[PDB]
Amino acid sequence: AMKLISKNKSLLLDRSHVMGILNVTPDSFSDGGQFTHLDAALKQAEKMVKAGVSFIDIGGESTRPGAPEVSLQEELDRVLPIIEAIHQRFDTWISIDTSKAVVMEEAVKVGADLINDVRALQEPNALKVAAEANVPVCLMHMQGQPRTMQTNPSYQDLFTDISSFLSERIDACQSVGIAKDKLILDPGFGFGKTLAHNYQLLAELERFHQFGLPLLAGMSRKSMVFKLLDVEPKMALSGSLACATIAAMKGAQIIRVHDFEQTMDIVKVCQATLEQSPH
Amino acid sequence: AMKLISKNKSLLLDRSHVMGILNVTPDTHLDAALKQAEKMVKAGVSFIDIGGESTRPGAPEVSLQEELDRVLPIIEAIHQRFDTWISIDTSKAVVMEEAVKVGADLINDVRALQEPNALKVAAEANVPVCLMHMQGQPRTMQTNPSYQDLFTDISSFLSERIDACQSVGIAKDKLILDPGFGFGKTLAHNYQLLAELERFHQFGLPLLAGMSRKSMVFKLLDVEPKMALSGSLACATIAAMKGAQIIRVHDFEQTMDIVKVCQATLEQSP
Repeated sequence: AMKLISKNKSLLLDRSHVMGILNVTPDSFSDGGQFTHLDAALKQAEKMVKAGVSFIDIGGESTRPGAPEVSLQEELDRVLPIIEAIHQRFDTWISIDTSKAVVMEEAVKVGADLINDVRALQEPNALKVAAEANVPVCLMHMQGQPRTMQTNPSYQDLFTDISSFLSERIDACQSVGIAKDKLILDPGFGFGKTLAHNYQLLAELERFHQFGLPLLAGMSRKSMVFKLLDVEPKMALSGSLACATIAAMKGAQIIRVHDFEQTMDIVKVCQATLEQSPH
Repeated sequence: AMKLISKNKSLLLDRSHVMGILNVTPDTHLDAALKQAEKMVKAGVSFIDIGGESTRPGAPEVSLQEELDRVLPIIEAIHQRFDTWISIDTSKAVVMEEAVKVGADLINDVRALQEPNALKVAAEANVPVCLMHMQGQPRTMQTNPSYQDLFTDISSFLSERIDACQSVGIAKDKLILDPGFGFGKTLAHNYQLLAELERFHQFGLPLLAGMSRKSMVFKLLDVEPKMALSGSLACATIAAMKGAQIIRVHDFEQTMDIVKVCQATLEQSP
């Protein structure tokens, strides 16, 4: 089984690890960095640590659609104090969820261990900053148009576009000194895909181990769950747990979720099943 | 994909169907049980399983009259209001007979019709029957003592039961196989059974998987059975991905969501 290394920290990926989403959007009575904002984040982080979460994914994207805008400084004011406080208190890995080179750079400086980038280090300066940061990076593939199977166009060709993407990104990473063992692959559930396409990606998720990188599956509360079930994203827990269970049975090494206490239970069930499975 | 027939009723087992466990023991009032049954119907549950004596190990032993008084009123009230299949969870021939008379559509028998008069009553009832295999002693693999031989005992049991059923006029297409999660198995044995559950389709019967809130979940997680929802949903998901046609559960609303997700994933497996 692969070992993931971030400077002095190491994680053996011999099982599915849970990454808990800690969004640090303040409530409507708080500002980033204020006492109540940091307290609320730290209490959530402590619950994640107690539950056995392996990564805390800190993201400064606004989840408040009624807030008009968020300045870069405000985003830094919301992520940097929380990262600093967690880093000083817990050994748990911290992920910074960003595509912005400036946020990557500043976040690693105060203790982030991993960069989770839905733009796969393609923003200006992001590749250079990730190389200097010397931490692992999750690269997400954001497919453009769907591409059907020639032999049965009811289904997708899941591999042509990501193969080209990955070979180019691994080459780019190598060119700035980021070795392939620092990379994690997120195949990119969501982002405009149909329900069929998303569930085909899940159905075939184990085939993505062929690229030789650990897999991150992020399905939690996404439209592939709540539109299938015709519910609001807040009613989507059970469906999200089923997606997490199927991904864990297919060996996804990192499962990125909102509902981390419940997901810790399902990866334990999956690991017990895998331990009693033949080969 | 098989078709299950109970007299006038029919179900096509081309996907995972949910059977909801209806609580009618003090382990409660009649209108609460009917309201729970109505919630099951609205959620899309295919079978309502009614039992007046629990089959959990260590459960109280219930008199015959008490078992009848627990199940007959709720079966009648559901049958009057809904077309949903009712299962009677019993090993007693007298309960089987009286339950079908007031509306039960399926017999779920942990003792696989081995109790006195059960086989003849099931035949006269002319309804499908879930037969559970209850292995009394583990059997390890002859070449690997760390793992179980999952098939020798159930194969011998099923051939005997299928032949006994045929002798009283119960055809194979009436039979459902429950491989018997729980019932004193170790954690390893229970999870190997789950890990290999798709191998049990070889016997040509629809499978019933019932793992909900059992010790294989709450003792694995080291939690109280009341905290076993998420783990039970994972078990249900694994069983549904392995094609179990009937999944028997307490948390029926959540399990309908997981079987929908499983069905969508199975539909996209090219």
